[PDB]
Amino acid sequence: DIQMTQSPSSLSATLGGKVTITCKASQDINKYIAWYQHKPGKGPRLLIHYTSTLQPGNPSRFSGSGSGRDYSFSISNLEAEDIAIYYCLQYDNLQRTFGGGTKVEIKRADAAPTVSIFPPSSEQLTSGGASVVCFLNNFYPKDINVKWKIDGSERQNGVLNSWTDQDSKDSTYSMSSTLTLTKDEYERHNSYTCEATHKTSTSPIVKSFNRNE
Amino acid sequence: DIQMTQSPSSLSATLGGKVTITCKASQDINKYIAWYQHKPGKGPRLLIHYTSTLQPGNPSRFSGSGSGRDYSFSISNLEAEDIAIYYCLQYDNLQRTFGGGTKVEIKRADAAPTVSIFPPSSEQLTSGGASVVCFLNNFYPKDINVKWKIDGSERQNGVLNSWTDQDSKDSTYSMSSTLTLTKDEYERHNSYTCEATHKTSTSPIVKSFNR
Amino acid sequence: QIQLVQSGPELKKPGETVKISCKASGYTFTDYSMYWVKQAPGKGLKRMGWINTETGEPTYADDFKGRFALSLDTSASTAYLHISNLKNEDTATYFCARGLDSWGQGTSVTVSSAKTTPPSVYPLAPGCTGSSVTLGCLVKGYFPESVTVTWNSGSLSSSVHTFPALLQSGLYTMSSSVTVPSSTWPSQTVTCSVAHPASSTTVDKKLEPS
Amino acid sequence: QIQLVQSGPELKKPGETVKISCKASGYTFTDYSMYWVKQAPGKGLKRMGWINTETGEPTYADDFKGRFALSLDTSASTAYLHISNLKNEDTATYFCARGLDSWGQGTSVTVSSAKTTPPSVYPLAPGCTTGSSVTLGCLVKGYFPESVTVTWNSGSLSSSVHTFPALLQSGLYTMSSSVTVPSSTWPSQTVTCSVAHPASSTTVDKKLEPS
Amino acid sequence: EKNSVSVDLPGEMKVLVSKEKNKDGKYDLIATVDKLELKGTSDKNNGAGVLEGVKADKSKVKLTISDDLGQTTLEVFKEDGKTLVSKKVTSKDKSSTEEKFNEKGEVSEKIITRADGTRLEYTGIKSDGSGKAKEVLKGFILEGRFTAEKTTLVVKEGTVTLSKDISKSGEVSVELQDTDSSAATKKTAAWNSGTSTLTITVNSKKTKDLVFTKENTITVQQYDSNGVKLEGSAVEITKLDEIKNALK
Amino acid sequence: EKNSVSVDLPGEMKVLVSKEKNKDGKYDLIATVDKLELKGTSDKNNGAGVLEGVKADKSKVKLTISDDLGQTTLEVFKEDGKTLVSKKVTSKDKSSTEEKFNEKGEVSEKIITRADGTRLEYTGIKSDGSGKAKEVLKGFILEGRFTAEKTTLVVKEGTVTLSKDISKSGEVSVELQDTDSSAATKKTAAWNSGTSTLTITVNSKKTKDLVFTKENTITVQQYDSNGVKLEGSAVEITKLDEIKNALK
Repeated sequence: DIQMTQSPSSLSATLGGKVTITCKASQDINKYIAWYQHKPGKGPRLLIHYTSTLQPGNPSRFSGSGSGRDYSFSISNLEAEDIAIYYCLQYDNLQRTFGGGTKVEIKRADAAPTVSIFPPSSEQLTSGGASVVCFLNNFYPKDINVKWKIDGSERQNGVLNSWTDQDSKDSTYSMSSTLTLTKDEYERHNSYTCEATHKTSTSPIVKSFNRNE
Repeated sequence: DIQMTQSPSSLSATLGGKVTITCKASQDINKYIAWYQHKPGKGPRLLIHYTSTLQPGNPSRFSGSGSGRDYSFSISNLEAEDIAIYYCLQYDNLQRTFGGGTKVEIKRADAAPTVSIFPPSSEQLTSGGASVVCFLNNFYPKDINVKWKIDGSERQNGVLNSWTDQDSKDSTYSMSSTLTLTKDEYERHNSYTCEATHKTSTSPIVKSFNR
Repeated sequence: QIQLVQSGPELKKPGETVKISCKASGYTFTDYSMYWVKQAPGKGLKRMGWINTETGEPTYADDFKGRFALSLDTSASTAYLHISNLKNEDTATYFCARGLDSWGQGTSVTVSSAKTTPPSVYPLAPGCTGSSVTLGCLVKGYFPESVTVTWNSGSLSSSVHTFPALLQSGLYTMSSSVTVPSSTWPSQTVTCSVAHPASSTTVDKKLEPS
Repeated sequence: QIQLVQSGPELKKPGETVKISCKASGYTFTDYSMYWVKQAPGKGLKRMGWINTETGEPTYADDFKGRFALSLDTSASTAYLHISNLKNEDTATYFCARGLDSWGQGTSVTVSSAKTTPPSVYPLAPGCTTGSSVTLGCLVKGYFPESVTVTWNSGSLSSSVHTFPALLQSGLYTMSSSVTVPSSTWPSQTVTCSVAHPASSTTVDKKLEPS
Repeated sequence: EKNSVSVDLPGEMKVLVSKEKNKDGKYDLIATVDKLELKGTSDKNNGAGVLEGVKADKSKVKLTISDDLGQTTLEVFKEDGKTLVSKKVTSKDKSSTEEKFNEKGEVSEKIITRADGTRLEYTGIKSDGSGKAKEVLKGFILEGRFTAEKTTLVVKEGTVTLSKDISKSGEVSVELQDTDSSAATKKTAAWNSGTSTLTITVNSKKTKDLVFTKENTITVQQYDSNGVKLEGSAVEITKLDEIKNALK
Repeated sequence: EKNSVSVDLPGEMKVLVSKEKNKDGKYDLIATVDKLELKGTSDKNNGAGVLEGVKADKSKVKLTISDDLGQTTLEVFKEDGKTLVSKKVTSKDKSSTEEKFNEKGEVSEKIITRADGTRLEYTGIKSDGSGKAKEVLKGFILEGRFTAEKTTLVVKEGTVTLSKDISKSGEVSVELQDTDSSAATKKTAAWNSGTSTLTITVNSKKTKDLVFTKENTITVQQYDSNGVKLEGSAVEITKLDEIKNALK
């Protein structure tokens, strides 16, 4: 099967810019390349076919060029809703093959997280569990570190850190940090802290509570 | 096996700046993560181990942080020689697994190509083949279009376009474009043109010769 | 219009079989081969195979011999993907496609030994106030994966964050955020409605102050 | 000091078997398991398996069953990777590793029905205007397997050189190489490209003739 | 008479060669063209020599016969005997080139007749070496243009344009263009120069092969329903309408 | 005396309780502690009550016995009878807390003796509840510090530090640090809270398991050459320098 080498694997660009993705075939494919946008929880969507034809239903900000083995696709005037994985497809052969994809992310100005800490609920506590939760909302860039401290001591295991996908509007990320204990462990300590270290400061934003109330 | 999610898969950054790669494990790995630099045709090179420890032989521009499942690796003061694919590795389990890797590239100022055209050599013709070559040297960004014309008409198939990897010195790229003909075909036409389309100019850089 | 509509999400145990359907409408079924494409996290899109809609003859990609079969109900314009001896590696989204312009919506397959399990839903309220107040629901100990947290019946969606699930001791935990003006809560009521289709459960949880 | 030194590049036809050796030095061999890793185009680094250097017991990954065998010569501090029924998927660079800090240099394996073939070397000289610099080159055409070295004036010219990755055309490789030098050097003096092809034990030289 | 030995020529005409040297030491030649009698003398005795005649309208006719007896060059000059009106070169292989000349010795029109009877007609020729072109095939005519570099014949059907290129060296290549933006209906095609076949595809699916033969014919063959294999047999295009219907 | 019944007490002390209620209704009690006899009265006859008396240095001693006989408190005041010098509380499991007081009566030293004879000695107490800590185990002593939140004992060897934490609740956790930058030689470890085991690894390879037992003992067990699996049997550490041995 024809190999389709798609570059780059990931793109980060500011709103209003032109990004370009390339796809190099292992032989001449006779302008039979199409480009698809793939968004979470959907079938891929055709943008470009036969190298440079724009499929109805799509803006002329999407383009494509190339011949032989070498092809490119561009998004001009990049918008926040262009976040997606993009794929090239060759269909010169019945054995159609895809490029490896390009994840297109939006580069925006840096933003500090809004942090919130939540003690375990009464109802969770009734049932033997104790989850402490910190929400880190609407920050950029994606990179962040959360460290949990119990009575001042680092707890490194048992932490569930889940990041949102990039926001289709404001291009921020949000993250939830959950420390789940047993009720009995929770009741061995008083102080519970989540410390958030981000590129927006050399000092961590710290949120904390005591079971002492 | 424990899965390691590495992000981003690619990055492009200006020199002197700081870049950060993340690695998320599918379970707690007890800070048993290490980071490798991998240049083509050389063996992987350990930079960081036990999350944050710098291996001797390496600059302190390399650093790492994290615990549990969530880790990062960073390069401060980005240099042009840092171009490589970087990988996280978990070794909490005997079944060690790697992240998918991050290609690190240098973002730099746009540069137009120097384009040169070469007719087939005497010796190639005497053997009965005829290859025409255009060199597109020292441009940025990497994306460039080469168009061949014979007697003014586009020839799209049978063209070999090969890009260098990014220069570790000026962060530029070069590309060779080769059109392979028979001597017979070559001597059926008079004009041979290679057109270079780069964002540096709206007009193509054109190189052309008449047999 | 032309649509390809695929059958709903599946959970299976190792060694079992699954049969995914793709129903085509709006065109003469026999005019186009049907392609099947596998999408796993960590891979992109890889062609598993295609089938000649007129002859019924399948052609399989190299990695998909043995356990996979393509078949047809031509009169019902329906193409089928079958996978026997299911393995963990078969956890993926699978898509059917015809031509360049038609894709199914994907069929999620999860292969696992874990059993279907309804979530416990816990409230995330502030302990005992600026401009805005952030609340949440912690959704813990469930399987299989998909759950939809609906806040105030979709009235509040602008300010909602869905945090993807993470497996811990064989069961999933996910969370959801919402931010409202500090004046509207606890003054007015906000509730999370957590739907877990696989367990036929919808649990509503009202966020009480403390 | 501590080294893993692997066997050289390998060419095999589909169906055949290959054996990669990994020779360790500078520590007690039986104090570390040996890991084998596959580097495939675009597929990062993948664990194939590891072997207990004391017991000889191998543990393979799922994707490396049947046609994969890890073996040892403990007395000779050597580990072996044996792959059978070679397929195109097996074309890749193979690495041995121990601990976190020791990697072999890689062993490239090519599975292909092509036969070893030496390169024709043709000059790229400007057709009959010179500026302050002149860009010259050599076309290295019709060789197999892919590995070659293009050296300009015995390394005197290395700084303004671009090496263009090879491509397949007609079942054989073509690569090219460029050099740029001031008008004062050429054609005043001489510039020669030297091309080696290890698989065919060949070296071949070409002088850049003017006009 | 049997004083002359006669010999058939390219075209359909027989030139009589005086069996002996004439009274002045040379071979006398007579030929019959356009009901005219042409006469000349040559050092050759095979039928190779220049003959002349004058017409009723005081055109000068001149028949240069090649040494090999493989090519006739027939020229029409006006009264002066210098200003050329037309020139036809006819080879024994049934090939030909006819040119009509203008003042300043400029070609105004040109007809290439191939051996097989098919023709290429160049008209309205300009200084830039450009103008109108037409290809007369067996059954139908193609219309297009030419440049110094190539002749392009064009068949249009809806938003589709099919261009058949003939290089100055005589090489045939074919392109299809379609301005249609929709995948479902856009006609696209790839040209195989080795097999002289344009394969049309729609929405990733092969629909037909148009083969441009060395005998200057165009054939069409459809693919099966899924476009995996050609079906039935190739069919010759007899008429223009057939080409257009292949682009629909 | 066939008139007072001895009951044994925590700390192996024994109190005689009068058979008969005294003239004011309260049982009279007698004990001899450190050979110093003490007497008191209580309205209980099970042994429970206060007994008091003086020592050779005029020191006031008071032995409060729990209602349930589950605990003895021995308190030493100055001759005044007011200012507290020391207090020892001894449980029936032989566990004992011993405290010395200062000017304000703030705690200046504390000894927690576990049932098994192992002890925690807190001294050098700052007024934020930090200070010096020592853990007396069977065979050896550990030295470190404490805070209001946890007691930390430390064992060092080369660039390696083992820190053993005991929480307020009594929970043990252990950490390892090593400032060594070389992967070849750096000691690293993970703590398994479920099995109370610290696994040490060097250059990706497991070397040993230290188990911190409920008997307040430490065991060591080596891994095989390749760090796949424990070999032999665990051995209990009888000496400090053996812990240090394990950090090389």
